[PDB]
Amino acid sequence: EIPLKYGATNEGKRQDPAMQKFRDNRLGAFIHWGLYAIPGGEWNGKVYGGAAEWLKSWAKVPADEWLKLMDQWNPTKFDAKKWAKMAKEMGTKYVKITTKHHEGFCLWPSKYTKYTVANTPYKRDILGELVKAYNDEGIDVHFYFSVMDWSNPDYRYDIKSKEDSIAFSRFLEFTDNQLKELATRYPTVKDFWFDGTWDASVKKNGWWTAHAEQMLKELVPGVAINSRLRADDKGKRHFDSNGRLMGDYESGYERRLPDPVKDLKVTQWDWEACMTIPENQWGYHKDWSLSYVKTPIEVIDRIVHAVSMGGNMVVNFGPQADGDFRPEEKAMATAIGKWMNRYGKAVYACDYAGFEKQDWGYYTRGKNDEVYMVVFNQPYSERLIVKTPKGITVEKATLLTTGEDITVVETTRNEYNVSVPKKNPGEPYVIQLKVRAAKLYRDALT
Repeated sequence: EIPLKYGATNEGKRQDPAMQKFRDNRLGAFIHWGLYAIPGGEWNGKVYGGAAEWLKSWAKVPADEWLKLMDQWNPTKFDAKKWAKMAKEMGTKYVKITTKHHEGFCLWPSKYTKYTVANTPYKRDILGELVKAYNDEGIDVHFYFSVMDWSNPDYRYDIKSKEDSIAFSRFLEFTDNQLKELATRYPTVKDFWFDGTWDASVKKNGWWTAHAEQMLKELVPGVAINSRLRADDKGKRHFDSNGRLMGDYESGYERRLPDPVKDLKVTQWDWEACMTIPENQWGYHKDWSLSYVKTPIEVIDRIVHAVSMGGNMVVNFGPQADGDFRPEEKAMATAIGKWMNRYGKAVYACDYAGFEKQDWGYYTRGKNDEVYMVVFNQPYSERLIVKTPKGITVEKATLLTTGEDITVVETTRNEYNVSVPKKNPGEPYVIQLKVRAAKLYRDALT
């Protein structure tokens, strides 16, 4: 194997209580809010179909001009308590907030740049208001942080010269300053989710990624750090040159998920997927007619899919420039909330069950060996096939919502037909088993 100084630090999954909490939470919301919310995908009369938070790029807007949006940053309708209540009602156990996106505008009053909420008409420390309000609802807060920073001229996409190295070294010190400031100002932070770390400049500075992970872990006891931050000595990202996962959890499943039959490898490590409601919009885009918009059942399927393979899922929201959420997101949060209130026993604190995937939907496993069948696709046969691992029997099935007994018929050794409920639940539903020992598009840049 390749000798490395800045490759993986963790052997298996972390099993300290902070990581157990990170994992058990399972369902999170992503909040993308920044200057991009103001134009909302439109510049000088032209609507661009690309992701709204990348509008500076699509519309070729110079840094000085883009950041002049600060003069219009005045989210009059913002209420952090209302944001927190929305998340609580959705059943989210944590929220990941954009502290600073690629544009470089900070949602907290950083001492290290003038491009912050302090220098807008609104003035208020948005991030601090959100941290307090979410925590008051018993919701953990995670910080999204973009290393790539379009507002700082010391940023480099690659290191091609001595000057480049000089400028980028200053940039990395600036980045450390902001990160230390976040960690110490808001010590209840549970996770740093890095983004914009794919450029050759960061790949050439794997040492710094390892340094940033350690620096934050020393400042915030038990903090989690995503794989997206990390590059090894050789510039290899997420997993090092010896195939070992860097950081605390894998973070490359973006608007896609691992295959339930072919990608069981993912059960070996902690991981967190993220997703958008439209095809590819993270920040506020004013026109959702431009791409397909997922229904609530489509989103719920993806949430359960992640949990069934041992991962977390984070559903994105892109708040309006005024500080409210658009009606489509309010509808989505309420719909997810309703379902989670009924069926969340099968999601929270659940994990991969070790059973062969069946067509009716997903298995999940509780902390105390409860096995849950989450049914998305109702069989005309009126029979849900369950093939158990060797040495496992099914002793009972119970409908989660009503507690009613569900008929279980052995069809052959290790195989059963679980009956569908006598009355069709009319939505994706859960059967709890008692088991026993026998005897045009753009790909996500991540």
